Amino acid sequence: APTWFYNTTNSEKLRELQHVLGGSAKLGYLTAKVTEILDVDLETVIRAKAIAAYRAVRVPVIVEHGALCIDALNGLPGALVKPFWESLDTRLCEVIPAGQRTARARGALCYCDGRERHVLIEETEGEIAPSARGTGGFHWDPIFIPKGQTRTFAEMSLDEKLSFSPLGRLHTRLRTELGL
Amino acid sequence: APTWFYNTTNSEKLRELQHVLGGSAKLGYLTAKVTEILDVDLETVIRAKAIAAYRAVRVPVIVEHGALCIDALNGLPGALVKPFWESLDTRLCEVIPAGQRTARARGALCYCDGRERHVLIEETEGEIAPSARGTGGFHWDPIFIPKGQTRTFAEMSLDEKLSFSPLGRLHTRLRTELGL
Amino acid sequence: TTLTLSEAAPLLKKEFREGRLIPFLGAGFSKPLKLPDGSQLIASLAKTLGFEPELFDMHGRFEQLAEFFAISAPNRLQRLVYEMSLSFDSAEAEALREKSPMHRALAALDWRTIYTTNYDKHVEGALRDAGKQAAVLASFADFQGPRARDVCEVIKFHGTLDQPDTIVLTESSYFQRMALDAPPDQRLRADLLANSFLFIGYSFSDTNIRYIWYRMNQLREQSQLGVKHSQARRCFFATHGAGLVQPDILQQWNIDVIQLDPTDKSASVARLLESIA
Amino acid sequence: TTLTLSEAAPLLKKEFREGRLIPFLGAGFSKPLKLPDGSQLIASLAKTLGFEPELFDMHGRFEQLAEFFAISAPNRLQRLVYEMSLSFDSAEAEALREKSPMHRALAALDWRTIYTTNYDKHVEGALRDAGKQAAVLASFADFQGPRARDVCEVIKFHGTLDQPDTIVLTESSYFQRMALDAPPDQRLRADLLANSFLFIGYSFSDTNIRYIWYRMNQLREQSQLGVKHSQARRCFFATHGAGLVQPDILQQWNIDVIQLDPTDKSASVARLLESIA
Amino acid sequence: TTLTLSEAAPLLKKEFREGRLIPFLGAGFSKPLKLPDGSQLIASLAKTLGFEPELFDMHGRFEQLAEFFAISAPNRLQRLVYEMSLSFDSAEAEALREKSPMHRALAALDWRTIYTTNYDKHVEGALRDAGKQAAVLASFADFQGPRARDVCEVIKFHGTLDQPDTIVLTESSYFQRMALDAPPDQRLRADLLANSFLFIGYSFSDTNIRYIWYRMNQLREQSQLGVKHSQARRCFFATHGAGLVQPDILQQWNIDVIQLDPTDKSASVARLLESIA
Amino acid sequence: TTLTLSEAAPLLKKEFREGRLIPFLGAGFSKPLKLPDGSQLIASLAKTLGFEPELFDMHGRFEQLAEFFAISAPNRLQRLVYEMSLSFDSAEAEALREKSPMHRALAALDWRTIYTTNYDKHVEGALRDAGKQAAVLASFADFQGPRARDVCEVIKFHGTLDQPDTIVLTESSYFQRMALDAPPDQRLRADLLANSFLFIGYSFSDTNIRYIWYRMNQLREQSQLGVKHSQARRCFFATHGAGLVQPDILQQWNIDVIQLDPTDKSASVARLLESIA
Repeated sequence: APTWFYNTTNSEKLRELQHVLGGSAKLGYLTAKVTEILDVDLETVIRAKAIAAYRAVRVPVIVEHGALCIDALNGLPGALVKPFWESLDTRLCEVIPAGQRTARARGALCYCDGRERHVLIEETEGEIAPSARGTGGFHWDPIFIPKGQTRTFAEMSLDEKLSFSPLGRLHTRLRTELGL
Repeated sequence: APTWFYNTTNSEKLRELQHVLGGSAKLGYLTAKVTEILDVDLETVIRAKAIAAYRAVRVPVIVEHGALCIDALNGLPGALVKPFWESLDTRLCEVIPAGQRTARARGALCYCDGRERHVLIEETEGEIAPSARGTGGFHWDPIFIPKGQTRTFAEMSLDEKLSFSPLGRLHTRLRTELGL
Repeated sequence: TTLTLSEAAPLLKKEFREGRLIPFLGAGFSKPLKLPDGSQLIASLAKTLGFEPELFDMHGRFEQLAEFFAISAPNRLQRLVYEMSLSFDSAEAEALREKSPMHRALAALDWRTIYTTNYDKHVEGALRDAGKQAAVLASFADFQGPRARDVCEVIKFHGTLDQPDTIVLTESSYFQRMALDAPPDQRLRADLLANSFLFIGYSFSDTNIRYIWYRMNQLREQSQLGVKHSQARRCFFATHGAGLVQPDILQQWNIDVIQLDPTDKSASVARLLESIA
Repeated sequence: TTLTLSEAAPLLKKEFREGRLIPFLGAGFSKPLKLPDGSQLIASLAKTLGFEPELFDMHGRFEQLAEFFAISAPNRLQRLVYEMSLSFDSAEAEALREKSPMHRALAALDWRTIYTTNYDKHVEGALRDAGKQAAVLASFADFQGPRARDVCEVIKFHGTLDQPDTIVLTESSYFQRMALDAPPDQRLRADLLANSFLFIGYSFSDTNIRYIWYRMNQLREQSQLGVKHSQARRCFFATHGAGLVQPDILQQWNIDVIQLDPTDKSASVARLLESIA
Repeated sequence: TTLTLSEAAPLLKKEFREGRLIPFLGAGFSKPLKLPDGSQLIASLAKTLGFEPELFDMHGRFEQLAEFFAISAPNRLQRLVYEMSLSFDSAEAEALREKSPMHRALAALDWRTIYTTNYDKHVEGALRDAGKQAAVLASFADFQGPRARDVCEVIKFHGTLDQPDTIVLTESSYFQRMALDAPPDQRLRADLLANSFLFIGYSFSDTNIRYIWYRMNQLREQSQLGVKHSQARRCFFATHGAGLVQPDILQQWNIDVIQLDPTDKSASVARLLESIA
Repeated sequence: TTLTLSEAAPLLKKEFREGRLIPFLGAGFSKPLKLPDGSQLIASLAKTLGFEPELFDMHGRFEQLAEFFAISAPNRLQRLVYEMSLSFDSAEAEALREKSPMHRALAALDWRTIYTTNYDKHVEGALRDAGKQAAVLASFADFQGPRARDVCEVIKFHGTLDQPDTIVLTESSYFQRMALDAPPDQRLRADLLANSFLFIGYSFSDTNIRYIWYRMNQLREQSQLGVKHSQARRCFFATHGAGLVQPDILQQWNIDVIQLDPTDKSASVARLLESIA
């Protein structure tokens, strides 16, 4: 039986997790729907999802949230990854000016056993792509190019993305802290 | 004693209301803090504030919400007026391209006696200003110019703004429907 | 302070071999049957009174909104019991009850007494699907009727839909069942002297089963007030999310919490009932 | 089905001239005194057990979290009653009680009996500020003591902070007060036969005062079971938000709801108590 | 047969470097905090029983008058513990405790165990003002709780005001603590085997600390009844007026008397605690 | 809560007819014999140590000043016991004992056991003056010796002057008699199981007989800890000034206070002992 339960609702975030931490016998998987807080700060949102998800499942839970901060939009989208994706799918590479393209992709995990919350945050500095390129990703992976490469996240494979994406360094840190 | 109670938290929205409907003996004023729903659609947000504000005060309540839909941002901020104002005060006139400036300012009232909700929506078509001009308004009134004028909302007086602003036509409709 | 599936399985088996285990089934036991909520049913009946369905739900809890029908429009309360009987006991709910592993694992055991708090017929109908006989006990006329000793007695603790005057659904009816004077309550007063209980399908925030959990413990302590204090049989409560504070409270009410696997709700309850066999 | 301020003022005045009006004061009556929540106090005591304060509040209601201290760390429950006595009865709370118009309008009337459910001393201390004498009644030794007939008797229905073993704050203590066997409960059984009650400072979602509202109505109907049914004195409940369904439920529990002005909470309660004079 | 300040300073320093010095603090240690007497508090509570305050003090000692409240009016004894908690632990007593040189010189040393016989919190609160951690030990639940080895353990020998059932204030409670069966007494039985004690803030006419001084000596002699008699570590008692007969009695109870300067009481105690550093 | 002479006379007579009344005689019983104080005797012995007699009395109580002789000048403590034996048992004290109505009324009754705490021989010598036989019991060798069943056994609870190593007069000897391990203490442990006690000649501020009064009550309650609580025989304490608070404390120690006439001390004690006959 598991000890920690990862709660997610996106079907592609689950497939990338189980590529990395799928073999661990002590990680379970739940799909409870919790009410998402909307805020620009990633530290605020991931710390509030852990209370909202522990109330739903009442087991030691692990939650996840992402962020995309664009200098042209002064930090937007930010943690408001939901209301922009329901309005600008990949047309968000058009609404920002073509002179300054730099941005950071950010991710955050928070695990809560009921007594205390612990937040893990990674970050990748990159720059937004001129047009949507690629299929293999989720939410902005066709329009984000990390620093150093010429290639987006969705143009990469799954092993190549998790060596650059923020959610790849978090899942290695989550293995060693929780002993998964 | 009043029959309808207007719930607001902004201190300048209250001063403009009482300039118009201040003499009515059957309108009270409450400042209960309710949890704001975040969504792009104005019809969704104002219909959800009326449930959230009736639970707080349990009297026949009137709520209010505004919107600013920019064509360049594809209907953004829309009804997300809180997370953009906490990030782009009036620098939002910079982050959109200088070729296409058109936008609509929208407002919505919803009164709920406990049995049924009624939504009133007005709208003003305008275009965003190149720089922030004026002091007399709230949230985007220095950077919004209506169609026909050369002058922003915050450059206008209070009587001039309420003959152009969406919240001015709503308060005249609210008087005749509720008999205030 | 929480048992797992494998830890609680020899504890439940020891109580069952000597015939001292009684299931106490809640609303979560009828969850795989895809029944309507009842709060959805009472909201759609409020359209005739001028309410929007999301607005009528705002004005109180479900038993409080049924209190409003009991005093202001009594023909709509009888309409509510009518269309729960068409919905909770429909032919579609029977077909899901045939294939439900929770209801099959319940009926595979030779119980003597089963308690349930939900109004539908699917606790007895699980026993009829296994070829076993069941006796419904809800009113005084049910206890007076004759039956054999082999038959499992299913006591409807909050009434049955075929006897609509036994239904405990109004808020005032919940308050007057706290005195424990109904015929299902008087049967519970004698069964707590000898038996251990297996509570399945409740939440910790119910506030009605919490009073019953308190009051059972008080009646055990009152039954040994003059004699020396002897150790009672331990009761059990199967949960999918146990939490961190609530299992410690339940220990002092003679109830051990069993953590079931929360990934599949219906399968983990079925593995619990099959480990008793 | 809701009275206003001017409609309920001759109804309350008629009950007061013949000495049959008893206030029943809740936690909302001590709202202008700026007291700590108690749920904030119990969360900060949970830091020594390894809880974050927002995480300890998640695991249940306030009386359920106090149940957890009563059985797992009993020295922290006595710490909670200790630092409520330093906070609820501080010198800063007395200074706000001097200038509070609610407490001045309460003490301007010659009451015979005042009921309250909050633990602090500010119901009696309002009477001492007006130069009047008050008698605190919480335990059996308080009722046995002598006093004059002129003195208003203030019955602490859930205990007093200067007698810490009378405090009703644990969840199990709330459940055993539902049997109505405490000395404040036995005094309530005789006062409902002759008096009308004015409930001030409660919410409709309390679920403890709702049982008391039910049980008072049941004891009035039980007291006239063999004689012809006569009309009882009507009780009252002052509210700032009455809602739309809950005042109709309270009508059948012999309680009329008074809608007060919700713009200023403390002023509208003070205008109610001054209209009785 | 009486040490001075400079003579006792290398004797106390040698016991402190090897961690075998335990302070045993009395009521005179809380003298600069300007607390109420308690005998004044119990006399003003006797006005409700018909006593003048100077007349109620005539009928016995303070623990004997508290015996009278424990058996004839038990709600006034709980009132006494209530208003000592408001007075001894007030915000005005904390502000004097910030600037008291006795409490600063006590907290400047890394003690392992501090004993005190007074009910207030100002021995631990002196350690919290210096940024150090303290663990209050009064009841069985306090000893059972976890703590680090760096934390100084402050044992409340006669109870704490936040745990009112641990208070030793009634005369019958003083008599049953002479058997040494309380959890602070059992901790004292093991600490006298290894440590030397520094008694500060007592008088020679106390008759309760004199029994403790006798009984500690008897337990040291009983612990070496079969082995050869070895020399024990010497205990100490700091006084401002030593007298002429009483220091010779204390020599046979393994206690040396330290004469402090009687011109300023609080300064001479502070010079004693700073000479240990 | 205080008996008079005529009210306590049938209560004492009922205990005496069935042989269950034991006198417990104090220092006030030897008051008409005009004996020296002992505190006057110890002050005059301090002249050889350089003390003025009024100055040596200042430094502590009488048992504390005798502690000083026991450790600093042991030949003066034996001198004190020597010249008390010449003074307390002189021929002038015997002649007053012949004509004392207290000692005649004591010896006119056929007692079985008489306890006394004073060192002189005038309790037995009263019985020898009436032609009755008495057996002095102070040491282990006294209990081992043979005697008849008709003889009244006079137990010297604090020793006798003819056996100087049995004298309880040093403060350390009073503290080690609180453990109740002496042969007079072991006899008291069995006599409190069956008898009622008549305490004559003590004050309320003695603090040694108060521990005995407490400890007798604790040994009665401990002797019925597993069986049902039965009512014990009531003890008695004859006083000339009872006060107002102290008789209520003594009620809970199974002792009723008898108010005697304070105009003549010796006559009112004699009327008490003659009403038993």
